[PDB]
Amino acid sequence: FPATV
Amino acid sequence: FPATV
Amino acid sequence: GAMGSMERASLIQKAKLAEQAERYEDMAAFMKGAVEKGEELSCEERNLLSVAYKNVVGGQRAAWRVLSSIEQKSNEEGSEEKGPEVREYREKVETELQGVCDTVLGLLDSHLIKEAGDAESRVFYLKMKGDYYRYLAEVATGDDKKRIIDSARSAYQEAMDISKKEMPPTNPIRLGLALNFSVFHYEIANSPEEAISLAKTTFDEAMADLHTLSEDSYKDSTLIMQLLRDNLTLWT
Amino acid sequence: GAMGSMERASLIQKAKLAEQAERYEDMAAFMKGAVEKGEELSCEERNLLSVAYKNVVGGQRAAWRVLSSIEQKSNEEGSEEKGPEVREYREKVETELQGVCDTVLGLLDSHLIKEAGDAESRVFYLKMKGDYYRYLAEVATGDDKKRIIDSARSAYQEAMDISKKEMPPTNPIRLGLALNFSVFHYEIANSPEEAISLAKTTFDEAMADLHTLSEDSYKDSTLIMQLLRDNLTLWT
Ligand SMILES: [Ca+2]
Ligand SMILES: [Ca+2]
Ligand SMILES: [Ca+2]
Ligand SMILES: [Ca+2]
Ligand SMILES: [Ca+2]
Ligand SMILES: [Ca+2]
Ligand SMILES: [Ca+2]
Ligand SMILES: [Ca+2]
Ligand SMILES: [Cl-]
Ligand SMILES: [Cl-]
Repeated sequence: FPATV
Repeated sequence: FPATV
Repeated sequence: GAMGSMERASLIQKAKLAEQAERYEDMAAFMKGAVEKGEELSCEERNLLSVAYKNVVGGQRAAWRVLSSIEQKSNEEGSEEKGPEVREYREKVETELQGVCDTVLGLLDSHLIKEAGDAESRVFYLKMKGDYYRYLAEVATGDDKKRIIDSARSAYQEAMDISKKEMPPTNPIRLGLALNFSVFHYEIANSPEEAISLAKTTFDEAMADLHTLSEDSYKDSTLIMQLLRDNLTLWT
Repeated sequence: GAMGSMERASLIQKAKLAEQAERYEDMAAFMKGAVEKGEELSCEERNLLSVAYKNVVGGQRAAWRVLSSIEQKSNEEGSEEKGPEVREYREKVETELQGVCDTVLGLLDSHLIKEAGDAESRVFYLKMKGDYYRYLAEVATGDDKKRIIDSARSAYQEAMDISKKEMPPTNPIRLGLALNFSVFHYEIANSPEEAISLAKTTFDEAMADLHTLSEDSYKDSTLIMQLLRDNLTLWT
C-alpha cells in the first residue's frame, strides 16, 4: 500500500 | 522477561 | 457520554498514557470525551485525536483486507463451499470499521470543523474528514459509494484550497494533506495521473522553499517529502 | 451468552479467521462461545483457546507494566505531583486484565478440567490454570496475594505430577508446562534456585530422549528446549 499520514 | 509458552 | 464525568485535562493526560501503553482504543475513547467537552483543541490535542483513531481504524482496515482476500479466494472457481462464515465475519469487521469512521466524522461535524477558523486547524480537520470518508469508500459497494467518494473529494479539495492560500509549501499539514489526497486519487478515484501530478508538484514546490527553514523544520518537511517520493517511485 | 445462537463449528471457523486477521479479542470471544457449547475440545481447539487468550492477556500485561513503571516513577522523591490519573488508568487496565483471567479460569472450572481425562488434555488445562493464576499474582498486592500464588502453584504441581507419570520427557506440553512453572518459581515464588533446577533437569531429561523421535517431533521438542536454555542463560 502507498504511504499516508 | 523470561520465555513462557 | 461515558467520559462525561471526567475532567478535560484528565482525559488528555490519560490519552497520553494510553499512547505510551499502545492502548489506542482507550486513547481514542479519551480523546472523544475530550472533544465532547465542547472546547477547541490545541495543536497537540488535535494530534492526539488523529493518532488515536488512525491506529484504531488502521488495525480494522488491515483485518478487513485479510478477510476480504480470504472471501475473494472462496468465490473462485474450484473453491470448496465453506458456508456463510467468511462473509459474516468480514461483514462484522466492516461494520465496526464503519462505526469508527462515523464516530470520527461525527466529532468533526459536531462541532470541530465549524469552530476551526485558523487555517492550520481547519485544514487539519478537513484532511481528517477526507481520510475517514476515504476509509468508508474503501469498503463501499452499494448505491451510496459514489456519494461517499465525492464526500472525501470535497473535504480534501476544501482543505487543499485553504492550504494553498494560507500555508507555505513546506508546511507539514499541507504536505500530509497533499500526500493523502494524492493516494485518494490513485486508489479511490481511479485517477493515477492526477495522483502522480499532485505528488510531483507538491514535492517540487516544497523543495524550492526548504531554504527558508530552520534545521528542525527542514527535518520535518523532508521526512514528509520522502513519503511523496516513495509513492512516486511505487507508481512510476 | 452472546455466542449462544452461533453453531459450534462456525465459532471454531471464525476463531481461525480471527487468528489470521490478528483479531485476538474476537478470537477469544469465539472460543469462549465454543467452550460454552459444553463439548470437550480437540487438541487443535484447545490450542485456539490458549492462543486467543494468551495474546489478549499478553497485551494487557505489557500495558500494565508500562503504566506501573510510570506510576512508580511518579512516587519517587523529587517527582512533581500529577494527580490521581496514572493510578486510575493503571487500575483500569489492571481490572480489565483481572476480568480476562477470571473469564479463562471460569471456563477451566466450568467445566473443561473436570471433563478432561486424558493426560494430554488435563495437563494442558491445568497448565492454563497455573498461568492465569500467575497473571493474577503479577498484579496482586492485597490480602489474597498468598492464596493466588498458592492457587497457581497447586495447579502447576498437579499438571507436573500427571506429566511425569503419563508423558515422555520430550512431550511438548510437558516441556512447556515445565518452562512456565520454572518462570513461576523465579518471578512469582522468589525461588530462583528451584527455577534453575527445574529448567536444567527438564532440559537434560529431554535431551536424553530425543533419540526416540521423528524429525518433526525432534524439531518441536528442540525448539522448546531452546527456550529452557534461554531462560537458564538469563538466570546464570
Ligand atoms: Ca459532564
Ligand atoms: Ca471541568
Ligand atoms: Ca457491509
Ligand atoms: Ca475558533
Ligand atoms: Ca444456544
Ligand atoms: Ca449445533
Ligand atoms: Ca486493583
Ligand atoms: Ca472426557
Ligand atoms: Cl461474525
Ligand atoms: Cl481511567
